[PDB]
Amino acid sequence: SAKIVKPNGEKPDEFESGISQALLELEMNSDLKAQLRELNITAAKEIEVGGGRKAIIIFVPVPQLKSFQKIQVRLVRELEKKFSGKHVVFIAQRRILPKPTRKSRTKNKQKRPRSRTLTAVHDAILEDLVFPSEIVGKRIRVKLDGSRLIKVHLDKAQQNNVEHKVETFSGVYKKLTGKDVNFEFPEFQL
Amino acid sequence: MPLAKDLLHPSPEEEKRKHKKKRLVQSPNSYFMDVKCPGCYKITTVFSHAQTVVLCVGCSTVLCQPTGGKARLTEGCSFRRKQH
Amino acid sequence: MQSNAGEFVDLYVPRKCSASNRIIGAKDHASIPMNVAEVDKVTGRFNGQSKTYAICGAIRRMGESDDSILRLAKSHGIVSQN
Amino acid sequence: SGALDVLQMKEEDVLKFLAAGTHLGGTNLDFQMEQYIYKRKSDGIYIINLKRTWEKLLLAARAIVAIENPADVSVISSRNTGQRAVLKFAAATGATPIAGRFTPGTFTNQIQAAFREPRLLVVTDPRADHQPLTEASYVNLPTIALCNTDSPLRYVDIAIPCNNKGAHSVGLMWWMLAREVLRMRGTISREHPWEVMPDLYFYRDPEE
Amino acid sequence: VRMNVLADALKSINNAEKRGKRQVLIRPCSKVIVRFLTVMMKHGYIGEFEIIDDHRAGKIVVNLTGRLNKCGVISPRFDVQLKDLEKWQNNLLPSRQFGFIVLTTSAGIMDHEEARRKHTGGKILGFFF
Amino acid sequence: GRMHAPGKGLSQSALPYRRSVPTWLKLTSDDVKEQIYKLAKKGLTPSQIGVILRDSHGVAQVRFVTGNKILRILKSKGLAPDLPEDLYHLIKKAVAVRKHLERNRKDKDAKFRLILIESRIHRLARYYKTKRVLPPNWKYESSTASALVA
RNA sequence: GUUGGAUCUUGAGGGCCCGCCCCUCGGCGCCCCCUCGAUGUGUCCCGCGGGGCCCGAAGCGUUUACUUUGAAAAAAUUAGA
Repeated sequence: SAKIVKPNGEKPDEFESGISQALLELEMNSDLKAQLRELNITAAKEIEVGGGRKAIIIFVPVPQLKSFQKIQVRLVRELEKKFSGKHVVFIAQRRILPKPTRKSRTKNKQKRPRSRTLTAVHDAILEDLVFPSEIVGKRIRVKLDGSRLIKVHLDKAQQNNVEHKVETFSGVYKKLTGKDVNFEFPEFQL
Repeated sequence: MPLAKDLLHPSPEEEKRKHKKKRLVQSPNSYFMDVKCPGCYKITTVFSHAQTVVLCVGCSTVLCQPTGGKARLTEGCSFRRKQH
Repeated sequence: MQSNAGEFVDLYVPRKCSASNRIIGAKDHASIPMNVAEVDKVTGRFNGQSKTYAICGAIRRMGESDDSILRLAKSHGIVSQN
Repeated sequence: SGALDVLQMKEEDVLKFLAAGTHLGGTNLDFQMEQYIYKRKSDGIYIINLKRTWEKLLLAARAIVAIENPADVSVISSRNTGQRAVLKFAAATGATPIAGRFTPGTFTNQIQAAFREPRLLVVTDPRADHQPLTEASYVNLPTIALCNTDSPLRYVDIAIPCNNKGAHSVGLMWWMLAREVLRMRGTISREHPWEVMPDLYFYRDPEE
Repeated sequence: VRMNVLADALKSINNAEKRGKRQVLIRPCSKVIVRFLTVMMKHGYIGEFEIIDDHRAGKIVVNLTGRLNKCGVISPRFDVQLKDLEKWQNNLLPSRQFGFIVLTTSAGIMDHEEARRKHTGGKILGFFF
Repeated sequence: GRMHAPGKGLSQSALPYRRSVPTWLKLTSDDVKEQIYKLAKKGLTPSQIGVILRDSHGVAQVRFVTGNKILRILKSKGLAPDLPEDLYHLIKKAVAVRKHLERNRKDKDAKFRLILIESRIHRLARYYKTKRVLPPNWKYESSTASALVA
């Protein structure tokens, strides 16, 4: 029952009203029944991207995500059809552990590994962008201006589902961190 | 070389000829293969540099001949990593 | 090498190179320009001004100058089959 | 470039590269000539890239072209296979031919039997013409050298890969480099190839 | 092992500029290595650099320019209370007209110029000119 | 840097950059650990378990399958080798020289290597005494060498 | 002895500058109290007054080295008006 999709204390409506009404239909959808009946997303976010489309960011604390990640190619494309071209993405959201510093208060820390740091969660977003292509390697191109354009070396197979979403996935992570991302299929297994 | 080159993306032969821990991107090329030998009635996943026997129950005692390098095969088979 | 804004201290400006980003100095031997004629653009009968490229002896004594002007005459043009 | 079409190798050239055997090279590992190698034969004999031959055949000619004199272009052939060729190069281009020994000191040596004032040197083999290449390096002289896959490359400016040793690969390039300059500056103008065959060229082969 | 991850990298790039080489494979890639690379990138001694992400320790390929003459390390490091900084500009920099000394200071890794502008030192890293 | 060993070569493998290995058949935690717990019942070292996890199964390692490694799984199980398995083979190396030294009072090679092997033990085992892996009150001994191997 | 691998997050003002991002004080609040504007042993604009508690803030949260701030740092000396 998509009833935590729209409520997270969140002011969305229409798209979270849509995604919940989508997910209820996705619950009522065959092959998509009984994996979304219990797994209802915690929050949704609709931003625009460099591909001119809107990007449904779907928030998952990842007990949810592993079935959302599991399909993600019909499930997005159905909602891309259901919401008229919108490149939906299923973005992980943890309770990201705070800065290791002093004041700018550091209320309680119990253990912060690199399994729970913020740069861990940024890279978890990058994986949840690309479900067909797996990040083989990464090359951050630190420009002479000081700018940095990461070259995400993806799987060179299953690459084409990413290619119409690259313009989205560059547009999404731009709005997330104030920083672009670039995706490559460079020479792996070739 | 004329000692002035920069290869941000070099040819994939000069890293691929190196040792697996001597690469520009140190990721091995040792891999899994799926054995089509008729000694078993099944297709069994075997690592390349397996170092050991890998057998089955559809076979009794041969699926592969072991090898500390890339593993010895019997009657010819297929092979797929897949995606390393 | 200059001083304060409009005032020039040095006796001259020594030449440079584009292959090692390194200067060509005072009396340096095998430290030469390379004047390659602008030949024109199927109409033919080469057009005057040679493309210049300064080469030092250091890239010459290290044997670099063959690919260096190949990084200067192919890369900048103009050359047929490139 | 000039007339770009015949400056992108014609089959008349392509056959002559095969006829003079220029595409072949030695068996030795390079680090400056391996770019100019197309492929290698079984257990190693290097097929050079005739693209790298022609594109250096153009530009090294273009270094000679727009020098208003071939007199300050001293072309060098200690190999007897190119001594007819530099005779027929100086017949065609008008450059200064150097046959045989350099006689160490024509570029140094105030008190000497000779003194030359070139601007660019053209060399059959920089190992066979290292004594030019020494006094090229002494008095700031750039030097074109025909280099095979075993040639030296120190102090060597723009290098045309050829087999350029023994065979008519020598006299073809002097046929071709005198072609390229008369292609640029001459009566074989507007980037037209020659009507003169490399039989006015290739070396004497003592006759009957 | 690599006791100094900078001095093993500075011997690389100095020998690279000795060869005129425009690429290096440096490792084990501390962030302290990276912050020195970013500053000298701003000063135009070098060009840009591109890190290749490895899970061993990561490696960087650096495109450099031939504008540098000497980059050295203070091995082992020392503390600078902004009063020794001029003597390193005396004994170790060729003039007081050019030459930059980089320091880790508690307002971040910076040059000697922002170190004098903020007046808060730290530990000395090295130099480049 | 190898003062523990005279080698200069390689004994260690390369590992790929991806944590999703092999991403064509990722046999689950239950696939690997029930194999592991049977192999922990069979009592192999993780060096031996991870080989037979690699080549026989469709997966390579459990650090790609799970977050834990085998000894980490064995620690989280609690059924784990009570000394480090690499250190166990280190102690195994010394007993084999010592018994051979107990055989040959003339093998001067066995007299020199048993120093360095135990010196490689005494620099390794000391570290595990510190971080509550070995008990620090315990100390390596030629008496305790054959005791741990047997 | 002496040295040692990687690795955890912070936009506006004006042509840099600011705080931010992924309780003991002050103090937005709360009630108590002399109550302040509805009300003049006392409310409901709120502790601003003391607070009390809990916030942005802060004992915060693992700390130092380090650096920086000052104090302190005989006179003479010495630098030097």
